[PDB]
Amino acid sequence: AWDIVVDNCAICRNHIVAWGVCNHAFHFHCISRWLKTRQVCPLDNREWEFQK
Amino acid sequence: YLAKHSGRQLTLQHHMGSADLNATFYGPVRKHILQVSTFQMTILMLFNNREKYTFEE
Amino acid sequence: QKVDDDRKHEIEAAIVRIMKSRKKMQHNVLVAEVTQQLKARFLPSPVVIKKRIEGLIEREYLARTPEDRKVYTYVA
Repeated sequence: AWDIVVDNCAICRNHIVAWGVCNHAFHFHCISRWLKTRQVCPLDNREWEFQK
Repeated sequence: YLAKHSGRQLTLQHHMGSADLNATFYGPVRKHILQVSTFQMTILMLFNNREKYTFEE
Repeated sequence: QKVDDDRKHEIEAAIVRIMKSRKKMQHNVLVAEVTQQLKARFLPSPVVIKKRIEGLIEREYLARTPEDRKVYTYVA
């Protein structure tokens, strides 16, 4: 389990260890919505491509 | 460490907790560490603790 | 099946980007490019290949082109 507060993940309105690409504890829908404009995730300063 | 590093994915497997405990038996009627899972070790220890075992225990 | 479905979006992202960079090709060429792009990742059926390309707009990343029944254009 990751201590990232699963009650609120991101701005997705779909509710929420697991290792991704940005380590921002965001849902799949939220990551896709964020990537709709900029592919760079402003949470880890690294390129994000999502996983799982 | 987990509390200090919030949001870090540094943790062990809860369903695969590795442990090597020396269970105490009734003896002959030698002793070695038995590899058991975290969830399945309680019943094994209870069975190896005494001679009488039951489902309710 | 779940892994293939998850990787379908990643495979179709490149096809959508190529279509957006091109925006001019044959109706079947767009489907063929999507099928070839996903051929390296897995072995999807032609219906699955078409569905992966068509679902790019539904991925909340870009849009589609309703003018052409097969050719899809991605706004972003």
